[PDB]
Amino acid sequence: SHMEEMIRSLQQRPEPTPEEWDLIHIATEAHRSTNAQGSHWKQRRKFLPDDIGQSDGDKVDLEAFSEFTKIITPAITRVVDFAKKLPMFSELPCEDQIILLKGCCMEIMSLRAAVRYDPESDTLTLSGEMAVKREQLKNGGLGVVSDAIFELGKSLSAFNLDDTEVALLQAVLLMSTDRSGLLCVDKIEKSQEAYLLAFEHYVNHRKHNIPHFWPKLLMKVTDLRMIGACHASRFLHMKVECPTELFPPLFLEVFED
Ligand SMILES: CC(C)c1cc(Oc2c(Cl)cc(-n3nc(N)c(=O)[nH]c3=O)cc2Cl)n[nH]c1=O
Repeated sequence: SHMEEMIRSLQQRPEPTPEEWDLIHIATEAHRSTNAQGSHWKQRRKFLPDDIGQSDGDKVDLEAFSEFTKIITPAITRVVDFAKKLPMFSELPCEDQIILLKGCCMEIMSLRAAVRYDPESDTLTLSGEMAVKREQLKNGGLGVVSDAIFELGKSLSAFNLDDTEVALLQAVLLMSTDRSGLLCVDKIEKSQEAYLLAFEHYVNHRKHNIPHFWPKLLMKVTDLRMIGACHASRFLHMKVECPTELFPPLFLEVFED
């Protein structure tokens, strides 16, 4: 950290262009509208009871699993609905839309839960409705991914992210070419770079009193990708241990193969 304050004073921190403010407002309203309770979630959230996810070495609590899979079909649907509201997504072929959602769905869901972290109760709130402790989400299926989402939630309290920063982060996660099978690779790659640049410029506009904010927020993309990859491993475990009848059709569609 030699000459850090001057180097910081010397960086170019451009605001968003008129064309970038189009993406930002559209994305922000796509997020807000598909995060319905997002205004009033803290005021009217039901805590999942203390007996539900309580206490071999890695068996799933089916009562807790059942409570999560009851709400998950709307949760997945909120993500699909978010993607549909972005212009560069809806134009894509059907096979690409599927691949992009299969890749990012848990990444987005986890981000949304983590921004609803409450330091007071040590709880995440899921889909604006269901407040859960770490132990409950762990034993209900997620295992170590529970610990990872909570650790992300705690670390994002400092970042004071608004609806726009969350929205653009979701858009960056959605428009990744890291998945196999995509036809329209260039149109997606070009869309991501447009969101990334718009996002950096909005972060410049916000002026957080936090050193290296933008690099630090980019490290959270890696955290979310690790959540997504690790969840794929847990979903196999869930499919082995939990009865099939507890998996909704949309849940199976998004996370199999
Ligand atoms: C245990 C297992 C069945 C499981 C649980 C699980 O829990 C969550 C759920 Cl049901 C929903 C969200 N979520 N989704 C949104 N679209 C949203 O706006 N807000 C939000 O909180 C997040 C999480 Cl972590 N996710 N995947 C899983 O496989």
